[PDB]
Amino acid sequence: NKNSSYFVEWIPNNVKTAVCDIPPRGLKMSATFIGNSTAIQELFKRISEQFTAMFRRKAFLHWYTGEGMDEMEFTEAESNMNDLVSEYQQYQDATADEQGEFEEEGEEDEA
Amino acid sequence: PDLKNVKSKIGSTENLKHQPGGGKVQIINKKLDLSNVQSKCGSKDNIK
Repeated sequence: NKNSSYFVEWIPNNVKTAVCDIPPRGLKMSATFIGNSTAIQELFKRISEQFTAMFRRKAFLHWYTGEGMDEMEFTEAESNMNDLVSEYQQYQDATADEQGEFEEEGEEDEA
Repeated sequence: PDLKNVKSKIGSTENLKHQPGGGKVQIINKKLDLSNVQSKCGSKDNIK
């Protein structure tokens, strides 16, 4: 209620709650947090740009191929993380605003 | 008593043309060829 601006509003409540009876040894009460803020795009966006800028001059690869790795597989993993990055970027700021199952019909004249 | 102007015996007669002169040296060397060169530590295809 204090903010919706940092919560995904098209998931009506983003929250899963639980309350166990027993605290950790030497403590009175506690909580564990596990979250997914779309901010996490930056992580992977770092990794897949840092990858691509070394790969664009083939640096270090000789050590990789030496264990018979395939040179095509770099291109594939970095492409897959660019799809994964794009996934957060498109679901960030995505619509709570509604759209209906209704098509264009030629039912009127011009006025 | 006239001796008839007696000549010497026997002198440096084999040296009368001698100096002697010097030979020549010119060293001077050829360039090696280093035109078989290319770098490997970059990219020529994956840059595209």
